[PDB]
Order: sequence, then structure tokens, then C-alpha cells
Amino acid sequence: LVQIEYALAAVAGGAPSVGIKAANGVVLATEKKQKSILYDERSVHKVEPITKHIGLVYSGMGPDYRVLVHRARKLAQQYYLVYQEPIPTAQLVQRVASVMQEYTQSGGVRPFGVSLLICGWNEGRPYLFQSDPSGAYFAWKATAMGKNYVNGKTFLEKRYNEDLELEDAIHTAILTLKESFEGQMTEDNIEVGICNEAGFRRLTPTEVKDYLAAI
Amino acid sequence: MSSIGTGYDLSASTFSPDGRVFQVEYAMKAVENSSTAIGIRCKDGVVFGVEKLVLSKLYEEGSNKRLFNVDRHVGMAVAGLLADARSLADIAREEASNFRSNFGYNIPLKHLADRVAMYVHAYTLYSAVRPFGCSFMLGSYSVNDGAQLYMIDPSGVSYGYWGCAIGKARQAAKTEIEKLQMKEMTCRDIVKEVAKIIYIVHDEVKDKAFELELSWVGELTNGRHEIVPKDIREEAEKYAKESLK
Amino acid sequence: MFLTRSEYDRGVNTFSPEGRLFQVEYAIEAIKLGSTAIGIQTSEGVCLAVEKRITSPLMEPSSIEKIVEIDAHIGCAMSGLIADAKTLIDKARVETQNHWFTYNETMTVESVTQAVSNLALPFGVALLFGGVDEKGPQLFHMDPSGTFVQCDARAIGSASEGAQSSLQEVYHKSMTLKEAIKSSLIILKQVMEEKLNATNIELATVQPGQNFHMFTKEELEEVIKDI
Amino acid sequence: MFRNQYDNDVTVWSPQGRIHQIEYAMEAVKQGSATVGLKSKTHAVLVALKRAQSELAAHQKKILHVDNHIGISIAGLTADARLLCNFMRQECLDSRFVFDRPLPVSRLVSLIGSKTQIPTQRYGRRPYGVGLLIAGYDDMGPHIFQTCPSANYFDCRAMSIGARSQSARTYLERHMSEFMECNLNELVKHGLRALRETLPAEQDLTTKNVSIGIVGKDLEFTIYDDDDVSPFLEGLEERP
Amino acid sequence: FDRHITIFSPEGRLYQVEYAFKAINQGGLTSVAVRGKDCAVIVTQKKVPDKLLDSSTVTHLFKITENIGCVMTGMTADSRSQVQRARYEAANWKYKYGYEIPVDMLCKRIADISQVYTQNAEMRPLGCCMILIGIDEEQGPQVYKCDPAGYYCGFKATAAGVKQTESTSFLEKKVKKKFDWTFEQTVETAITCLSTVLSIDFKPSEIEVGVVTVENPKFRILTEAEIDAHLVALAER
Amino acid sequence: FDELIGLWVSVQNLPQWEGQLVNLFARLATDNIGYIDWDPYVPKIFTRILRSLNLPVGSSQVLVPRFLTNAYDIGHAVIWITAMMGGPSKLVQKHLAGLFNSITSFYHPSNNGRWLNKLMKLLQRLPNSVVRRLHRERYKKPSWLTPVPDSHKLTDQDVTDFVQCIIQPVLLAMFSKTGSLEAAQALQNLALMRPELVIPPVLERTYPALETLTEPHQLTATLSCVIGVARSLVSGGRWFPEGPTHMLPLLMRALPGVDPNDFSKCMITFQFIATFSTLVPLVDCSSVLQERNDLTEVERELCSATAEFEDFVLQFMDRCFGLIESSTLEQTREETETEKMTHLESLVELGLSSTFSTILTQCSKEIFMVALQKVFNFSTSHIFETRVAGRMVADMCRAAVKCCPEESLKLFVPHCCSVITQLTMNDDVLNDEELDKELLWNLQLLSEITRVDGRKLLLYREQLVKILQRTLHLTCKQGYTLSCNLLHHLLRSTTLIYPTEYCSVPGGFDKPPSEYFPIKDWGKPGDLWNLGIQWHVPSSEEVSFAFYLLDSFLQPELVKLQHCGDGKLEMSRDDILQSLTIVHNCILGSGNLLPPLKGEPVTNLVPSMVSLEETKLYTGLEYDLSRENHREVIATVIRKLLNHILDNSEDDTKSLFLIIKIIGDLLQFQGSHKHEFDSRWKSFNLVKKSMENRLHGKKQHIRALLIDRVMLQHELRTLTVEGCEYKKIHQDMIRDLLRLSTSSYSQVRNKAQQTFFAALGAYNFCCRDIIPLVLEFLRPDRQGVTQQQFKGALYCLLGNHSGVC
Ligand SMILES: O=P(O)(O)O[C@H]1[C@H](OP(=O)(O)O)[C@@H](OP(=O)(O)O)[C@H](OP(=O)(O)OP(=O)(O)O)[C@H](OP(=O)(O)OP(=O)(O)O)[C@@H]1OP(=O)(O)O
Repeated sequence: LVQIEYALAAVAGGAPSVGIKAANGVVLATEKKQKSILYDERSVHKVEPITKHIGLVYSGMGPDYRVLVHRARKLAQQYYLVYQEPIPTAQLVQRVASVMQEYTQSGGVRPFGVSLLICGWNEGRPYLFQSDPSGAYFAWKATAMGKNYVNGKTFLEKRYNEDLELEDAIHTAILTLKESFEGQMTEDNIEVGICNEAGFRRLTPTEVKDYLAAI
Repeated sequence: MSSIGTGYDLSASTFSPDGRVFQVEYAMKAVENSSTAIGIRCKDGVVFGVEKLVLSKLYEEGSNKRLFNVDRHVGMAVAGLLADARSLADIAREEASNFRSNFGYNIPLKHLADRVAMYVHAYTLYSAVRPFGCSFMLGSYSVNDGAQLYMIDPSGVSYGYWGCAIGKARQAAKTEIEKLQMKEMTCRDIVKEVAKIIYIVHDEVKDKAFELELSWVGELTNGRHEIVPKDIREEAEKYAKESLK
Repeated sequence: MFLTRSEYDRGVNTFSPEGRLFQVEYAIEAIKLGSTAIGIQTSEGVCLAVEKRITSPLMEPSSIEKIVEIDAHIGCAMSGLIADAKTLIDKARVETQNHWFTYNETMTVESVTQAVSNLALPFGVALLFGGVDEKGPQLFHMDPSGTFVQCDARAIGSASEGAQSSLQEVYHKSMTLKEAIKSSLIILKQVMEEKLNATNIELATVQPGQNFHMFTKEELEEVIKDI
Repeated sequence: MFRNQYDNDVTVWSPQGRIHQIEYAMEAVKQGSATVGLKSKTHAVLVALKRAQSELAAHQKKILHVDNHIGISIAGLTADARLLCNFMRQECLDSRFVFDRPLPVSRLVSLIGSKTQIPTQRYGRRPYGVGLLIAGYDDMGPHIFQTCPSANYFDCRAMSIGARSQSARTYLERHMSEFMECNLNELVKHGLRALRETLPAEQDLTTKNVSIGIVGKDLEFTIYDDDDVSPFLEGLEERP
Repeated sequence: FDRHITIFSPEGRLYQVEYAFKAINQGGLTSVAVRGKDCAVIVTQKKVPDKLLDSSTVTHLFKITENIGCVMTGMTADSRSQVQRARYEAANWKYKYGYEIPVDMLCKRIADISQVYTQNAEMRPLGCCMILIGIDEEQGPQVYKCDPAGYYCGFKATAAGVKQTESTSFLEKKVKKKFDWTFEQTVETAITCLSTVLSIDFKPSEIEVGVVTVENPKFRILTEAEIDAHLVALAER
Repeated sequence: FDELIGLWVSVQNLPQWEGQLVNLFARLATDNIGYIDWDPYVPKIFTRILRSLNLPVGSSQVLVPRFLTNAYDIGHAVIWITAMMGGPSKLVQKHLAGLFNSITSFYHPSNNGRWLNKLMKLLQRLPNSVVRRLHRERYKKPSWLTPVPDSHKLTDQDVTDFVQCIIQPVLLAMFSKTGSLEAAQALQNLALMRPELVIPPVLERTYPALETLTEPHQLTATLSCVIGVARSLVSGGRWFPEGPTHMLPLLMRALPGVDPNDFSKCMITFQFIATFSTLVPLVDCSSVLQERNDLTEVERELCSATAEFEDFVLQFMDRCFGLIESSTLEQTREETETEKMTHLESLVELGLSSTFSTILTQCSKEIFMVALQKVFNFSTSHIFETRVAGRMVADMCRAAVKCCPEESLKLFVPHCCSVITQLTMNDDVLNDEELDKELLWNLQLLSEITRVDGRKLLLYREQLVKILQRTLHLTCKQGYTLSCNLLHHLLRSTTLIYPTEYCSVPGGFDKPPSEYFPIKDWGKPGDLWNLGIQWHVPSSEEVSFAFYLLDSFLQPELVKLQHCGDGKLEMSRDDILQSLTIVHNCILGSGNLLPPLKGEPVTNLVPSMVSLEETKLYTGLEYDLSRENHREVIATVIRKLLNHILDNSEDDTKSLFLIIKIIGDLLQFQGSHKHEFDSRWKSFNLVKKSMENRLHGKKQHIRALLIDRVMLQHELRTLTVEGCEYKKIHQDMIRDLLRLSTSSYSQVRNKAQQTFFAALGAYNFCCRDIIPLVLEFLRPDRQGVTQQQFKGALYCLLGNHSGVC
């Protein structure tokens, strides 16, 4: 379909999201600039938990994004009803990309204009995944999304190594946003979430501020 | 003026580049090609008046009633397209019936008008339906809330009115209702005024025969909406004929 | 000859400014494509002739049916291929049998034609219901529009009008059934121009005495012995 | 040549404020043969002129039974008139079953209009290409109703629908001042003289093309066909 | 047909969603919400063009619950419809979940509904803007605004309508200069902002103010004598 | 001939050689017209042409077997038809009328089919070729080519009968569903020969079409078909005098076409108002009742309709204001902004600013001051966003500024300088990264207000450098970008050679005596000789302003970037990008002044026994060689800064691109862009062909495109530089470029290769110069180049579609 390529055009116009799979965890940093000072930046969140162990982030269209945040969380908890076990990250990406593929097959709708970076931690082992608006999903070591994702994907390919820790992966995920930020990021205009063995959590801005001070 | 052929005006499910839904506008332009219904609320009631055109001398002199009893305390004066107006008469009538069956009392005007303006609005955003081509006034009276007169256009907006006019000569009717102290007059003066305003805005050299239909609701009818007596109607007829001269 | 189309034809559900549905118009005057079929209603019974157009002598002539039995008192001759007609034929048979089940009586030819015409509401089959009920022998034409009408001689199919103009002339009210069968064969031989034998025409009669009866090969060739 | 952007479906308003599919269905009734309906104080007579596909075919029906008190006559698509007859017959049966009384004719006509407004507003469905002329008798006396493809219904003293029925309306409006005081035979002859003036100069009302439907006070709705229109046509005058 | 329905352009845009914001500007009216220390006000203008109209029925301030109010800007029937849907979702939150709906959850819910209009092709986006105010039990005053795109955000102040961009420039110069707060100033800021960009020097029959305060969280619609008590206090300074 | 045409007639197939053979007799018929009779042959040519049209005839009788593929192109069949008609026996005209009587059902808009693509070709090519025959016979001078005899020239009735036979398929094809293009060309060519038979039907079909609201397919048809009929409509022609009286009625009634809703009719309305305003001097010549005689009853009624020209250029302009006011952005996304302008709306500002500049050069000084006040109040008091709506207003403003430079600039430049000065005063706006958007709009307005006649702008010299002293170094990439293109348009207005007036009447048109008569001059086509182009050649005063403006705004940041190449000036990546942006717009504006790169010739390329010499074309400026060449110092600074970035800050994906652009224009750009000249050239032939008075043969054209053609000759002259010496300073430009062609990031490689491929077709024998340096990276034994250096060296070695390989 042509609407899938045009939906990928709305993803590449979105804000940068960078996710890096470290040895002991996965980061998911995004670009969150407010258009003016009138907007409460505390209010809306881009990095978003799905379970206690899976979070995700996007580039593209936020209202399309919340539709799959809601349905990822439903698929996850209806897995948990059946198995009483937290859902594997790869299984959840199969479910969500099946949902995201459904809106490309049916006529009278458009595809999602959103591409997800699903992170996870299951069985002592981290996961980085990207679901495209087609319904296709790819496992990643590190990747970029949104505005100039190509330049981010080759900035990551230079600074990625496998024996990398989670804190150093936060440091090189801030740098991949900072290669395209346009104007001096702060703890109030980016948003990072990490998975580790303790589960997924979105970093508090006081905790983002010290990572930014380390750079 | 000039036509448009890009086709933003073919469904109600489409905005124009300057932000209009033209199918709603073309339905509202179907209303201003119809004869004028006026409605005036007063100190003790709401009075309706329609210049019901008689486009064959073969009809039964009371055919095509553009005044409706939608509940026993609410009445409906329609302009625009009759078949759409009778559909909305059945909708407003069913909505009043369902309110009484569920909540146990008569439907309030401002709630009937909102629940019917929502139906009229729900036919203004889909490609499978078209907007209604009728604007209509709802007028009620009771004891607790006083006189109530709302008008609903094809867009689905309902506003309250002291006087109101819908149809092709609605503007000069707004003028000649604006020359009138409706907040202090009684219902029996407003019928004379409604009849003379209907007889002023009626161009006989375009559409040449009509029947003036009046309906009131108020204190004098115990809050019931009725057609009103032929005696009072023909006195209003004579005052409108003599008044015009 | 050339090409004469407008903006108001072949719109599937759209009136023209003269109140006409020309998508339906051209889909009714495309069911003239069927082979010719003449029914004649007489007082001695109704007769039904249709041309058969056998392809090969390896093919059974009794396997392409252009006159079917609706019930023992109603036959029907279609024009067009059988597979278009066969839901209408099965509907007619089921309606006669449901009318029998509820009412213990034979359904009239008009009511069978009305029950088919309800199911036709296009469907692209012209039918000729000929039969005998308590109103005597009756013949009913039902064009693909769904319009049915009693008619006491009617030709449907490829040369419907040229054969109908001949049926306007041979027919009279005091016509016997054998004269009707001979006249229908003469007009079939005219609109066919072939030699007339028991392999290119079917013929069936519904008489007030006997049931629906298809002519066999021996009984058919006695008719063309003097045509 | 002058191709119209707005006469595509029924759910499209023209910028002139009009719906062209409804307007174009309004002249599906002038594709039907003429039919006069007229009422007296006691009776309501539907006179229709019907045509044959050939001289051997048998004259398509136009007056149709709906109940013992309601009978209609049709002009336009006889396939839509069949939907309307099935609907109206079932409404008459439903209220003779629930209330054990005949329908008010105006309530059935209102119910027809509410039925036929629905394809004038919803996509992919055409307006009913028939106009009915509805005779009925009930508690309020006899009634003559016209329903049109615009889903607008008319209460009539007398009415003619169908092709070149202007001339009948020119007859009927001229003579409606004496319809109420007629007996039955004079009311039928008024309807016939209205129908006779929807004819060309060489044509005449015969027993094969005229169909007459009468309902009244002490009379159920009866359709007078071929032999039965002979008392009604063998009292008229020569064509003026 | 790529610009008629809500499908993507070749550069990834939804043109009907863009034209719904043009449709908001069709109303001619500008709304402003600002947020204080313990208060959040909404002010819109009340242009009544027809003088034999009941002006008590023309209002864009709507009660959603007792604690949540709402100013609407845009196509008016769309606005009443989105108000009825917000009132439904508020009552159903209270029924299913046992507590009053937060302002962010209601505004998120209405934006989630609006996304469906932006994604199915058979209906249009609903061309109007909702601004919700209300007092949160833990966060204080909340001002939330959802657009026909399905976005929502929380706002230190915001604006909706014809003069939205200049009202945003005014309030943006305002909220980086002071921390505007107190009951009186926040009505001052929302009256001055509307007045500055419309430039028409208000009389109280011409605007309408809706407030929530932390001291009494009931959504109030201001009396015309109370808009006088703010306009006289503002018009001599 | 008798051999070969007997061979032609005796076959009835469609061999693949008999279409070769009709290509031969069409060429024979044209070159020899008072000769071979064609009279035994014409009933066979015409009937084989009709068979070639392969129309479906009869009761569905089909031709799968029949030859549908070739043998009868109507390009040559038209030529062969039009070369046979004339002479004592028309026979050929009788057959031609019979042909179009045979096809008249198939030209009807309801009857479209696969035949219509070639039946439209007959209709668009046949009156054109008759125009060319009439020009060949009448208005072409005596020459060596064999002249047509008097016996076989087209007469009065012979061409009236052609118009009378062909026009009903043409009018029938006006309303075609394919798009009315090839009927408008027929209506153009038929109106050159018989305007009295052609124009009254098309405006009999135009005034209803432009009145209706249910048939919108007709407005696009009957306006595109009045474009081609326009030069005939505005002239009269001594047998259709009513002609023009139809202009300003039809011009006023077409104003609701300027519409936010239709792109499709707002294009044709702009293109209609632009073609019916170059054709009329819209000076208000209605105060002539002192002129009792010397006038025509048409010219009297046509000058007492001229007073509605304020009511056109103001009612037009509210139509153009509302289209801007609903052509704004309306940002729907929270995450990002759009910041670009789609193709569909960057045409309705080319059409807008095209027809508004076309109007405004064709209005008098009385009309212009009202239009200037209406421009100024709308741009001043209705503050605009800087992407799509303010892009439209500011180009509407510079139309008024480009017309009368001295009065319109007096309104904008004091206002915009004062309003920028009041909003830049706080001195914390330099390090503010947002720029509150009243500064954005007035800064955009002033940026585009200044690409105008530079002599008329040296008055506002002092207080316009002061607006650049403060805004260029302001850290916001909407605002130094809108202030360096202010510097761009200020240099190239002051440095470059361009005409200034483009009016239809030479060297005047704002003249106080209105006692003579401007509305007997509607048309006046061509006049190449008494043309009178007002050129802007740069004087010494404005060349001095350009070098001052270059020594005040290029030299400090050139010093800054030169220090940044050193171990001085640890400089920010957003600050390097800013300085390279100033340098790029300063070169890209002041290119014509500074002479190209020179140096020692590269040595060991090719033995060259004759000579290898560059062409030295003058182009009118006389390079100042006593000043320091400013290309060389900039190349010196950006090579060293390229070494700095490609070794210290590899990831700087934004400045690096500008190293690519500045190499690309140091090496190439001398005042004129190649792509802009190409776009202009393409536009010129489309405007020329749609107004081509083919029948007359002295290049008669609207003075506007005839001045634009001399500007194209100047741009073609300053743009073609031949095989100049490769000159080792250019070798370093292409060595360092390769280093960008094979770099870390794929986007800088892709943009770097396009200036690389353009560098190689510019210097003779330099593709051969770099063969072993592209090929270094793809050696098997050169240890460890990279993945991306290898991929870049073979993209470099692949070329592109239309350059070197
Ligand atoms: O320079 P361009 O853009 O390529 O176009 C040149 C053409 O190409 P060329 O110069 O050979 O490369 C050439 O046409 P052909 O040789 O192919 O027939 C000239 O024809 P010519 O003058 O000999 O022939 P006549 O005069 O038409 O009889 C000119 O055509 P016209 O306008 O009709 O001629 P006008 O220039 O008006 O006199 C035209 O001059 P413009 O620049 O104005 O378009």
C-alpha cells in the first residue's frame, strides 16, 4: 500500500526517539520539546509503561500512539490473565504489530502514523524492538526514529558496543538526541525510560538532570 | 458567483480548505428558499405563524401543515423541506415520549431542543447521510419555566429566541419583530402582530396564494400547544389585511 | 450505428432528469439475447414452443431444458441460458409446493408468476408461465424487469418482435390447440429459417384434462409432418 | 456537455439548495399513465387509464387493494408501487389486528411518507419512483391523498398524477366546486371526464383501458375492471 | 481522496485534520484559559449578533461536572456534541470507578475519541476545541485543552480561536515575566489578554468568565455584576 | 512519384512500410504545392486517415485481427491534408468537412474512448498547420525556398471554410473530460485567421459557465479556452471589433475563481487575470468627454468601462487577501512543526505573486498608490506566520515594490526597520532561541522587500545596515536565516544585472498627459527594435555598497571561521552553522563581483597541440582586480575548516552540508543559478507557445516575455562557461569534495556527490584527473577503507542519471 509509505512519512517527521540495548538493560530516550512556555511539560508523557517490565516510546503521531499504548496494555494483561506470568517482550510486539497491521488491511481507515520502540526485560535478558506502521517488527541493538533518524542510526552505529552498561547507554542516548536537538536540551524537554532487572521505569526529571550534567 | 469542482461540497464528511462543511451550508440555503415561519415568545406564551403556500387550488385547505404538535406542551414551526421536517417532527415527538417514559414528566424545552439538535447534528458529519434541509422553531410554555422558544437550523445549533424567523423573508421579519415589545405583550396581542408580520413579508408577485397557520401555547391554553380558534385566527387575518393597508 | 451515450445512462441506482433508470433499461434490452420461445394460450390449453439449438450430436437433447415443469398444471419456457433462470424456476416450484402444503390446492398461474416476480425484485430472465387453473388455461409473460402480464400469445427471445407481430395476426380467441401448435411451429421455423425437426425445438402443452406434457420425439415429428 | 457535479446520489445538496435525485424521481411519475382521484361527501373514486404491452397482452393494473376501506392507484415504477402496497397492506392488517378498527387514511399516508423519506437521505438507495393516489374512507369521511417521490404527501379535494395530467387538473380545478354534492355515478363521470381529457384526439376511453376504484360509506373498496366499467362509461357524452 | 478524507498526504499530513482547525476559526470567537496558584479561569467572548435572541442561551461555558467546567471554541453544534460526550464520560467514570474524573483523564478521553474521527475515513473530524478546567485533588488547578487532532496537553495558560496566536504571544510574554496567581490577577490576565488582542475595551455583557478555585472547587459561571467587579477594577489602572 | 503512390494505393494491409511511405508523401506535398494534383488520390488519403482513427462503428463488430498499432500518425496526416488543400478544386476541403462530419459523434464529451487521444491530436494540430501554411504563403519573405504559386494559395473563402468546418468539433471538445488542453490550442490558432467566427461561440459558452454553480467542469474549460483566444480577443481585428469590450466584464466576473477551495480553478483564474492584464494597459482613460470625434463607438464604450479598473485591482485583492488568510499553517502536531511548503501551495503563491505583479506593472500611478496602500495596511496590521501565509504576503508586497521602487519602498523600509528595531532592543534577544513572531514576520517582510532595483534602494542604505548589524548574529535559525537572505537579496539587488520594468508599453506608462490615448494600445506586439528595456546595470555607488556590505558582514565571520580552523576560537556547532550560513548567502548574493578561482594550471593531463582555451564572455561588470578576490579567501578558510570538521567534529551534519554548498558555488556560481535559469527557460517556452501569434512572423510577443527573453540571453551568456583550465585550486576543491563524497553520513555523501558530479562536467579533462583517487578506496589491497568510504567511492563512480559516470 501507498498509505504505509505515507504513514512512514509521518513517522520521519516526528520527534527523535532513540533506544539503546545495553548489556544489563535498555534505554529509551526521546525528544520532548514544548512549542511554547505555556504548556505544562509535566502533563503528557511520551515514554510510557505497558507492564511493570515493558515500556515503549514513539515517533510520529501521539494520538495514534495512545491507541496502541492502550491496546498494548490490554494485550499484556490478557496474557497475564491466561498465564499469570509477565508477557515476553517479543510476544507483545507480535501482538501489537498484529494490531498495527490490522489498520492497513481494512479499507475505510488509514494506517497508524506512529512507529513504536518497545523495550523490555524478561528472563534476565533485555530487548529492543521497533514496530513499523506496516505491522513489521525488527529487533535492534540500537536505532533512531523520527526527525533525521538516518543520521542518528549512523551516529549510534559508531558509538554502540555490546559490553556497554545501562548508565553509559543513557549517556549515549542523550548524545544521539543532542546530535539533532536544535537548542540546548534540559531535564524538562527530554524523556528517558529504562528497563533493567528491576523492571521498566521512566526516569524522574531530577534523575535526567544529573545525566545531562555528566555530559 | 463561481462553482467549485474539486468536490469538497459533495459530502458532509468533508471540510473545505478554508474550513467549511458546504453540505450543511447548502442545506441551510434550502431553508432560505422556503416561505417564512415566525415565532415570538411573550410574557405568557409563544406564538407561531407560517405562510403556508398553496401551490394547487386542489388541495384540502390545511394540507402540508408546517405547524406541528410534538408534545402536548411543545409545538414545532418548520421551514425548509417538508419531508425532512416531518422526519424531525417524528424524532422530536419520539424524544418527548421517551423522556416522559423514562423520567416521569414532560420534556423541558431546552432539553428537547438539545436532544433534537443532536440528531440534526449527527446527520452532519457522515458520508452515508445528508444534512436535513429544514430549520425549525420549538416553542413551549409551562408554569415553572416560562415561555421557551428555541430554533434549530440544519447545522444543529439551538439558540433561545425572543422572536425568531426562518425562511426566505426571515430578515425583514426579524426587522418587524424587532419593532415589537414582545417582553411585555400578552399572547392575544402577539397573534395580531404575528399575522400582520406574516402578511407584510409575503411577496404576492412571486408566490401568490397562501394560508396563514397560527399556533400558540401559553397561560390561555393551560400550557397546551394548540392550533388556536378560527375566530381569533380570522380576527388576526382581518387585522393583518387592514394593517397592511 | 456509431455511439450515442450520455451522462445519465449506466448509473446503477440513479434517476435521469426524465425519471429513468437507464442502467436498468439497457440491462432489460440485453435479455433479448435468448433464443426464441412462443407461448399461445387457447381455450383447449396453452402451448409452449422454444428452439433448442443443439451444439453436437454427442450431446443429449433431453439435457438442456428450455421448457420446465413448474407443477403438474404449470410449465414455463425461458429465453436465455438455463443457469440464469434456475433460481426463478426453483423458486416457482417451491412456491407451488408451499402453497400446496398450506392450502391443499393448486396455485394459480398468476400467483406463481407473482411469486416469481417478487423474487425478481435486475435478474435478467424472461419467462413464459403457461398453465391451467380454475380460470381456464392461462399464459403469463414476465419480462426481466419483474413486470408480469397475462397474454394469450407471446414470443420472448431473439426475434421476439418479429414473431410477436406474427402472433398478433394468426391468433384469435376461437383457436384450437392444434392450430396454436402449428402456428407456433410456423413462426419458429420463420424466425429460425432452419428445417424443423425434433432436435432443435422443444414443445410442451398444458391442457385442462391432462397435466404438463412435453412432446416426445415421435409425438413432435407428427406435428412437423404437415408444416 | 453540461455535466452536473451534484446529481450523483440522493445525499448530495446542490449549491442552489436542491437535491436533484429527488427532483428527478419526481418525474418518474410523469413516466406513468394518468390517474384521476376525486371525492364527494360520501365516496372517493380513483379512475386510472392503463396501457397494454401489445394487443394480446392484458393491460397492466394500476388500482390496487390495500384494505376494505383504502385503495390506491399508482403512476411511475410499478416495482416501487409493489413495495408500497406490501407495506400499506401490512400496516392495515396490523392495526386491524391490534385495534380492531380500520386505519385513518391520513395515518397510513403519514406512515408512507415517513417510509419514503428514508431513501431520500441515506446513501446508495434511490427515492421511490412512484407517486400514489390514495382513496380511503374512515371516520372523517372520504379522503384523496397524493404521495410523491419527494416523500411529501398532499391532502386533496381532487388530484391527477401521471403523464399529461395537467389537463385533468385543469378539468378538476374547474369542476371541484360541485364534487362534494355529487352522487356516485356523477362523481365517476367527473373522474372519467378528467381522465378523458388526458387523451389525444383519436383516443377514447374504452372498457379495456379504464379502471375505476370506488370506496364509500356503505361500500368497501372495489375495483371495477373490463365488463364492470361499462355502466360507468355508457353514460358519458361524446368528446367535445 | 487524499485531501477529502482523513488519510495521509505524500508528506505525511492529514488535511482534513488541518482544515478542522480552520473550522475552529470560523466561529469568530476567541477563548482564553489561564491558571493561577489556587485557581483556573476561562474567559470567552459573548458576541450576540441578533438582538431579539435570548442571550442567556448563547454560552460557550459548560458545566461538565460540579468540579469541572469547559469553554468551547469552534463549530457550535460540534461543540455541544463534544460537551455531551464529555458529560457522559465524566458520569461514567464516576459510576464505574467510584471517584470524580480528573481533568487530564477527561481531556485524554475526549482526545482519544477525536483520534477515531481523524482515522476512520467515513466521518469527519469534529471541528472545535475543548478547554477543560477543574481542581485536581493532588495537583491543584488544571487547565487542559484537546484539539480536533486528538492531541491534549496541560497548560499554564492557553487560548483557542481566531486570535489564538496573538493571545498565546501575550500570555507567553506574561507567564515568563510573572508567576500570575491570586484570584484577582488571574481574571485580570484572562480579561486583559482577550481585550488586548480583540482591542475592544469590554463591557460585562460582552464576555463571560468561568472559574474554579481551590477554596471552592465548584465550577462557577460569573455574574454580570461580577464581571463588572473585575472590569471596573481593571479599567482604572 | 507515380510509381511509389501507385504502390501506396494498390496495397490494402497496414504494412510497417506504408506508414514510412505516408511520412514521405506528407513531406512531398508540403514542399511542392502548386504542382502534383492529388485529385485522383484525395478520396483515398482521407479514407485511410479515417480508418487510421479506428472508430468503433456498427453493432459491436470488433477487430482483434485488424492492425491498430501504427502506420498513420496524425502529425503527418495533418501535414499531408493541409498541403493538399487550396487551388482551383477544393475537393480537399469538401473531404475535410466530410471527415469532421463523420467524427462529430466521437468528439462529444459523453462519447470518450481510446480513439479520443488521437482525435484530440487531429483537432489541435490541424488549425496550427493551416496557420503555418498561411504564414508560409503570406507573411514569410521571399527566399531560396520555392515559393507557393498564386493559383494554390489559401484564399479568403478557402480559410473561412476551414474554420466553418472544424470549429464544431473544437467547441464540442472544449468540454472534454480529458481536460480541454488540445481544444484551447485549436481555438488559439483558429482565432488568428477568423476571430469573428471563433471568439463569439467561446464567450457564448463562457459567460454562462462562469455564472453557474452546478456545472464546474465548464469553468476550467471556458477559461483555458479564453487564454488562447485572448490576443485575438483584445485586438479587435477589423472584422470582429466588439472583441475586447468583452474583456473587463469577463475579467470582473472571473474574480470568485480566486478561491481557497479549488486549486484547479484558482490556477486558471490567476492565469486568466495574468493574460488579460498584460494585454491591457489599465490606465483609467475614462476622463475623455473632451474628445468629441477621433473615436469609435466601440472605443467610446470601451473607455467608459475603464473606470472599473480600481474596482478590479481592489476587488481582486480582497480575493487575494482572503486566500492568504485561509492559506495559513494551522499546526496540528504537538511534537514537531511543519516548516516547509508543499508543492500545491507553492504554486498558488507563484500564481498569486505572478498575476499580482502582472496587474501592478500594467496599472497607472493613480491605481498603484491605492494598491500600495492596500498592500501596506494588510502586511502591516495582520501579522503573519512565516512559512506559507507570510511567504505569500511578502511576495505580494515585493510586486508593489518591484513596480515603482521609490514610493513603495518609502512605506515598507522605514516601517519594518522601526518595528524590527523596537523588537530587537532588549539585547537578550540575541541569545534567545525562539524569536516572538512579530520580529519573524517583519524580518521576513524586509528580507523579501529588498530584491528590487538597487539604485532606488541606496537611499535606505544607512538604516538598513543597522538592521543587519544586530539581526545577523541572533541565535535562532528563523531570524538569522531570514536576516541573511535579507543580506542575500540586498547583495544581488546591488550587484546583478536585471531589467526593472517589464511593462507592455516601452519606457513610459506613468505619464502625466492623459490627453493622448492609452486604450488604443491593447496589444502592440513585439517591437524588438524600439523596445527600450530599462536595465539595472550596477553603478559605482552600489558596487561600493555591495563591497562595503561584504567588508562589514563577510570579513568578520570569515576571520572567525579562519580562527576556528586554527587552535583559536573553540566554536559551537550552532555557531559554525550560523557563520557558514552568512558566508553562503554573502557569496550567493555577491557572486557577480568577485572573479572566479585562479591559480597555477594542473600539469600532466593531456598533450594539447592546437590550444585549450576558455571562452571569455563579458556580461557587463568589469571585475575589480585591485581588490582582494573574495572567492579565494573564502576557499582558503573553508578548506581549512573542512579539515577541522572532518577531523575534530565528524558528526556536524548541518554545517558540513554548507561546506558542500559553498564549495559548490565557489567553484560554479557567477551571479546566475543553473537550476533557476533552467526553470525560467522552461517557463518561457510554455508562456511563448500559449501566446504564439504563429501566423505573423516577426516574433510579435507581449513586451513582457520579450524582455524576459533578453534576460534569458543574458543569463545564458553569464551561465555558459566552457572548458576552462582545471587550475590546481579547483583540484583541491574536488579532492576535498571527494573526502565529503566518501564520508561517515549518507546524507552528506549524497549531497556531496551532486556537487562532485557538477564539478567534473565543468573543467576539461578533470574526469580523467580523478580516476585513480575515486579508485583508491576500491582497491583490493588498500587496507581498511571503511564500509561507507567504499560505498561512497562507488556511488561516486556510478554517477547519476544525466551527468558524467
Ligand atoms: O533560442 P531558442 O529558445 O532555442 O528558440 C529559437 C529556435 O531555436 P534555435 O535558435 O535554432 O536554437 C529557432 O527555431 P527553429 O530554428 O527550431 O525553427 C528560432 O526560429 P527562427 O527565428 O529561425 O524562424 P522564424 O523567425 O520563426 O521564421 C526561434 O523560433 P521563433 O521564435 O519562432 O523565431 P523568432 O526568433 O521569433 O524570429 C527561437 O527563438 P526564441 O529564443 O525567441 O525562442
